[PDB]
Amino acid sequence: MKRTFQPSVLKRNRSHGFRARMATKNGRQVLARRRAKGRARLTVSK
Amino acid sequence: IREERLLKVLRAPHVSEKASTAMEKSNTIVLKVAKDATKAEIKAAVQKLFEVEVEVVNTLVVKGKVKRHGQRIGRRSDWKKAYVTLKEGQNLDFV
Amino acid sequence: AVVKCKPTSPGRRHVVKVVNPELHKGKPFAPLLEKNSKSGGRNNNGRITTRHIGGGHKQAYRIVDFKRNKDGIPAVVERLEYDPNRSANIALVLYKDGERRYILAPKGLKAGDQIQSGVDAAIKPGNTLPMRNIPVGSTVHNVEMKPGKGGQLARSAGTYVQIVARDGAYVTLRLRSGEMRKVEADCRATLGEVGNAEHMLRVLGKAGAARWRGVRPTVRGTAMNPVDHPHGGGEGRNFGKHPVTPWGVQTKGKKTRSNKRTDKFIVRRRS
RNA sequence: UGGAGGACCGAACCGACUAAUGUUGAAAAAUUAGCGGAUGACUUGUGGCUGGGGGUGAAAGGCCAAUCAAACCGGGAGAU
RNA sequence: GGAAGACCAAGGGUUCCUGUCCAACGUUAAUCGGGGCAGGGUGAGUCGACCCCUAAGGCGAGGCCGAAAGGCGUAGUCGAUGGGAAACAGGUUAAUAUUCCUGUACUUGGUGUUACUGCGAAGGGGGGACGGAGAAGGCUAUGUUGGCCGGGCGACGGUUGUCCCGGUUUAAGCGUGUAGGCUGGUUUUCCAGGCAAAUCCGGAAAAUCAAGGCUGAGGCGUGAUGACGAGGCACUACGGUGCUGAAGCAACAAAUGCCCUGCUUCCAGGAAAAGCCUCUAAGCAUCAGGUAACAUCAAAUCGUACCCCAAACCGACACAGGUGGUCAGGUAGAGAAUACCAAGGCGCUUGAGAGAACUCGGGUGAAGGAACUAGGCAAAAUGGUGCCGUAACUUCGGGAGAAGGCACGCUGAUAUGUAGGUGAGGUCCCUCGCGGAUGGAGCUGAAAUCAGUCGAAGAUACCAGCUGGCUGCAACUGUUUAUUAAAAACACAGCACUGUGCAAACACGAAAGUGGACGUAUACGGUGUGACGCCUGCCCGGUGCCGGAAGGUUAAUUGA
Ligand SMILES: [Mg+2]
Ligand SMILES: [Mg+2]
Ligand SMILES: [Mg+2]
Ligand SMILES: [Mg+2]
Ligand SMILES: [Mg+2]
Ligand SMILES: [Mg+2]
Ligand SMILES: [Mg+2]
Ligand SMILES: [Mg+2]
Ligand SMILES: [Mg+2]
Ligand SMILES: [Mg+2]
Ligand SMILES: [Mg+2]
Ligand SMILES: [Mg+2]
Ligand SMILES: [Mg+2]
Ligand SMILES: [Mg+2]
Ligand SMILES: [Mg+2]
Ligand SMILES: [Mg+2]
Ligand SMILES: [Mg+2]
Ligand SMILES: [Mg+2]
Ligand SMILES: [Mg+2]
Ligand SMILES: [Mg+2]
Ligand SMILES: [Mg+2]
Ligand SMILES: [Mg+2]
Ligand SMILES: [Mg+2]
Ligand SMILES: [Mg+2]
Ligand SMILES: [Mg+2]
Ligand SMILES: [Mg+2]
Ligand SMILES: [Mg+2]
Ligand SMILES: [Mg+2]
Ligand SMILES: [Mg+2]
Ligand SMILES: [Mg+2]
Ligand SMILES: [Mg+2]
Ligand SMILES: [Mg+2]
Ligand SMILES: [Mg+2]
Ligand SMILES: [Mg+2]
Ligand SMILES: [Mg+2]
Ligand SMILES: [Mg+2]
Ligand SMILES: [Mg+2]
Ligand SMILES: [Mg+2]
Ligand SMILES: [Mg+2]
Ligand SMILES: [Mg+2]
Ligand SMILES: [Mg+2]
Ligand SMILES: [Mg+2]
Ligand SMILES: [Mg+2]
Ligand SMILES: [Mg+2]
Ligand SMILES: [Mg+2]
Ligand SMILES: [Mg+2]
Ligand SMILES: [Mg+2]
Ligand SMILES: [Mg+2]
Ligand SMILES: [Mg+2]
Ligand SMILES: [Mg+2]
Ligand SMILES: [Mg+2]
Ligand SMILES: [Mg+2]
Ligand SMILES: [Mg+2]
Ligand SMILES: [Mg+2]
Ligand SMILES: [Mg+2]
Ligand SMILES: [Mg+2]
Ligand SMILES: [Mg+2]
Ligand SMILES: [Mg+2]
Ligand SMILES: [Mg+2]
Ligand SMILES: [Mg+2]
Ligand SMILES: [Mg+2]
Ligand SMILES: [Mg+2]
Ligand SMILES: [Mg+2]
Ligand SMILES: [Mg+2]
Ligand SMILES: [Mg+2]
Ligand SMILES: [Mg+2]
Ligand SMILES: [Mg+2]
Ligand SMILES: [Mg+2]
Ligand SMILES: [Mg+2]
Ligand SMILES: [Mg+2]
Ligand SMILES: [Mg+2]
Ligand SMILES: [Mg+2]
Ligand SMILES: [Mg+2]
Ligand SMILES: [Mg+2]
Ligand SMILES: [Mg+2]
Ligand SMILES: [Mg+2]
Ligand SMILES: [Mg+2]
Ligand SMILES: [Mg+2]
Ligand SMILES: [Mg+2]
Ligand SMILES: [Mg+2]
Ligand SMILES: [Mg+2]
Ligand SMILES: [Mg+2]
Ligand SMILES: [Mg+2]
Ligand SMILES: [Mg+2]
Ligand SMILES: [Mg+2]
Ligand SMILES: [Mg+2]
Ligand SMILES: [Mg+2]
Ligand SMILES: [Mg+2]
Ligand SMILES: [Mg+2]
Ligand SMILES: [Mg+2]
Ligand SMILES: [Mg+2]
Ligand SMILES: [Mg+2]
Ligand SMILES: [Mg+2]
Ligand SMILES: [Mg+2]
Ligand SMILES: [Mg+2]
Ligand SMILES: [Mg+2]
Ligand SMILES: [Mg+2]
Repeated sequence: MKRTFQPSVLKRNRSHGFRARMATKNGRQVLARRRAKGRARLTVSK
Repeated sequence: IREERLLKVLRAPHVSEKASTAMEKSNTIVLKVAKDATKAEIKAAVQKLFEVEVEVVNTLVVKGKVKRHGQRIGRRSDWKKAYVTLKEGQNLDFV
Repeated sequence: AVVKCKPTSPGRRHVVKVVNPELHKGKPFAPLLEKNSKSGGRNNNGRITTRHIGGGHKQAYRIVDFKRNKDGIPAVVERLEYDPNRSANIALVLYKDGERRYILAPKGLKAGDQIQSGVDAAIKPGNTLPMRNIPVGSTVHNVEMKPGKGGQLARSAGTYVQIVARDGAYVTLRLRSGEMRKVEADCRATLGEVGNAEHMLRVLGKAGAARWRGVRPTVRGTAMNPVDHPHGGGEGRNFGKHPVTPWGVQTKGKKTRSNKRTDKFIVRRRS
């Protein structure tokens, strides 16, 4: 039936995109944790 | 425009059946150009370097394919293609 | 014209609608209009601070003049309009000099009526003036509580205030709620009453109607679970407690008025 | 003459009343045959808002990512 | 086949097209593929994004607030799902085309000339600019028949005829100004209301004229001696290439598309802002700048393949599920239901036999007809259109499609096709036209009645109510336990209590602030009851709430 993931790009990027993280203290802490674990990509970007 | 930029625009002739077709029938040549060059600069650069008259330059961007080498997934680089219209006037040849 | 409907469908049965034939059919006066957005009864935290609001038809804010401060310049009533923003009707009036303003439409008002505001104005309904110049005992609406602020009291349809006392700087009013309140005599008021007093007669007849008016359903507390309300579940139909608001404060008789500022003004409570 | 309605019959559309099949399914809630609304308290697209001692609830403790009488992830933590 | 077709948006990201290969992948083989490897493929001033403008909402200099982080918000600045300039037909690729080519156009800017000239904004005013329902008149897409043109006399009786098949296509633009809708016009004087200014808007006063302006589908003309065009003639690697090219009209029906953001009506009273038009302030005056015609240049960048009712998106799979917008052929039909077909796409990626029990999905049944069973569960039956007929009870609307019954095919006549619908030719009129009247050829075309005829059966299929009687509860339409409960639960219109005087109670926030509301006691919140009709009796001892301050009692504080 209608499942849980109905994808949208504009949605995806406003919610989790780079800039969206950088907006806030918490977000920059996420990006800190990721850079510390050494991910391939931090956020969802194209 | 500066000439120094110009000589950096045009990478290579594009060779294929479509290419040959337009070159023969419509009097048009096909170029791989630097990803960032524009219709202005390509008009300039052909008119300058091959010294022949350009009518108009149409362009497109080719997304490189995705390949596998030994299980590894690589991505062929993008690039820009330019259809370059010459007026019926000039005749450009292969010696 | 208050009229019942022939019941051609169960919904239509109890409907009483109030048809004022004198109202303007066709668009309002545009330069006097504003944009208005419905809030869903939600504050700047997006929470619902006031339940039971939302949906409703779209409305445009008519800019109504409550200060009536354009003075000593006659104005005549062009037409009566329906205001979705309030109970009462309104009037589109034309001051001699070429300005138009909306006002609250008082009783006895109809197209063609000369009115005016200022200290000097004649006493007839739809005229405004500071209240020390008003005959004691007279009936008025659109009353200010502070000089120059604009009207606040008795803006609803059919409402009005009776002026029962003049003493020094303070006139005493009998408010529509039945409560005697002092207001400084320098506050302008407007003669007569608010019209469309039959507003209160009209019956909706069907839930849908209330839902057009921007009113969403109301869940009886004692229907909910004990977690959601103090009134709480029970087995079948069970009450057991004294009635309270959802936040636990006692309702049905508890006085919640507390101000010590405004006290010196209030003579006596309504009863 | 006129064209009111949470009006009527009825497809798309919305829904889920019964029956059977399915129950290591074609499907982690469906199918087939019938059933209710279908100009409205309707339905649906795109975007936004409300965040867990909270939301939201035409109120079933329902709903918040197939997890809800207090979500999820990391920590206290090798809780006991 | 209102899709299992065609086109998009989303989402995917090369799956597109060619060659080549068959291990793995594909529920079997696979020489095939959406699999592997290599190559090719996406061409824009006018289609989108960008860009200009704002909605909700977000961020937010100063600012207010807050232990810190931070919260709120002003000027701003972002944010489309909305408003903002302009391109069409044909031809072409193995794969793009409104982009390439042929033709024919269009818009906005820059410079230039020339003629004329009061131009200037973040300010002013208009415009942009807005609901539901309804009605029906004008049309067009489109279709059917006829004329026309090309071909056909046909595997079997009959077919040179009232016979058969196929075609009968043509756009934006530009000129024209029609069915319709809206609105009096023009000139002069005054007024300061439009935050300052105004010659513009609004207001007042005369003067004068009756047609004036605005809007507008479609038609007609051009576009077009052009294109497309059944086919035929040449060559062909048999895949195609080249040449040539008939007719290309008329009547009728007709949208849910357009006129129409219109018109009529209702109440629940129906976005904002910029481009756009005009008024002027600071200003600048032979400069500048504006208006028109011709010339001239520019129009950047990004998306463009393919899939989108799905084997490519969301479901772990090539998954019987889920996904918004657009187009809408024929005969029958009220119809976008249904049945059969067209354009077009498919045969659902294991078959081959056999023809047991049993299970699934169906079809049929003697005699009986609920005797079954928790229960007529399921099945059967009803089923359409017109006409006739219809009860208790009723809130006078209903109940009611109550119930029940009758005709229903074909052929002929009334009429070689009627009533209607459309309306040619002609004649007359004209303020001469896309005009008016007359006019009735052609074309279309119900319904009925009478006479005949076939069958067991004519609403022959698909399609398409089971009905009636008594009673519980709930007034009613709605809403609900996504995934065992749709109800008698919830809501409900209404009723009552009570709170609240506006800096409202209340609610969210340590606070600022916000909602309540740009509302104001005919308002707003809370609780209960739940249409309508009849009514709502007793009790203040208990808990609660409201009023009272006399006494008795009592906290910090002060310290005899
Ligand atoms: Mg070009
Ligand atoms: Mg491009
Ligand atoms: Mg690379
Ligand atoms: Mg806000
Ligand atoms: Mg309320
Ligand atoms: Mg309101
Ligand atoms: Mg209520
Ligand atoms: Mg309950
Ligand atoms: Mg809760
Ligand atoms: Mg409690
Ligand atoms: Mg209960
Ligand atoms: Mg009980
Ligand atoms: Mg849905
Ligand atoms: Mg549901
Ligand atoms: Mg079904
Ligand atoms: Mg149905
Ligand atoms: Mg019904
Ligand atoms: Mg129905
Ligand atoms: Mg909506
Ligand atoms: Mg709900
Ligand atoms: Mg869940
Ligand atoms: Mg919790
Ligand atoms: Mg808890
Ligand atoms: Mg510990
Ligand atoms: Mg342990
Ligand atoms: Mg221990
Ligand atoms: Mg069908
Ligand atoms: Mg979507
Ligand atoms: Mg894409
Ligand atoms: Mg691949
Ligand atoms: Mg392929
Ligand atoms: Mg291949
Ligand atoms: Mg295999
Ligand atoms: Mg095999
Ligand atoms: Mg093999
Ligand atoms: Mg492949
Ligand atoms: Mg465009
Ligand atoms: Mg804003
Ligand atoms: Mg700051
Ligand atoms: Mg902020
Ligand atoms: Mg912006
Ligand atoms: Mg954007
Ligand atoms: Mg858009
Ligand atoms: Mg746009
Ligand atoms: Mg293609
Ligand atoms: Mg403006
Ligand atoms: Mg609009
Ligand atoms: Mg209207
Ligand atoms: Mg036609
Ligand atoms: Mg012949
Ligand atoms: Mg006209
Ligand atoms: Mg040909
Ligand atoms: Mg439609
Ligand atoms: Mg439509
Ligand atoms: Mg393309
Ligand atoms: Mg395409
Ligand atoms: Mg779909
Ligand atoms: Mg499809
Ligand atoms: Mg899939
Ligand atoms: Mg398959
Ligand atoms: Mg599928
Ligand atoms: Mg759907
Ligand atoms: Mg059809
Ligand atoms: Mg028909
Ligand atoms: Mg078929
Ligand atoms: Mg076929
Ligand atoms: Mg297909
Ligand atoms: Mg069987
Ligand atoms: Mg049977
Ligand atoms: Mg039998
Ligand atoms: Mg029998
Ligand atoms: Mg019997
Ligand atoms: Mg037995
Ligand atoms: Mg029995
Ligand atoms: Mg049954
Ligand atoms: Mg049956
Ligand atoms: Mg009955
Ligand atoms: Mg005949
Ligand atoms: Mg005939
Ligand atoms: Mg006739
Ligand atoms: Mg006639
Ligand atoms: Mg017989
Ligand atoms: Mg018979
Ligand atoms: Mg009983
Ligand atoms: Mg009910
Ligand atoms: Mg009752
Ligand atoms: Mg119901
Ligand atoms: Mg359930
Ligand atoms: Mg159920
Ligand atoms: Mg507080
Ligand atoms: Mg406060
Ligand atoms: Mg507000
Ligand atoms: Mg109240
Ligand atoms: Mg109840
Ligand atoms: Mg007591
Ligand atoms: Mg007592
Ligand atoms: Mg007390």
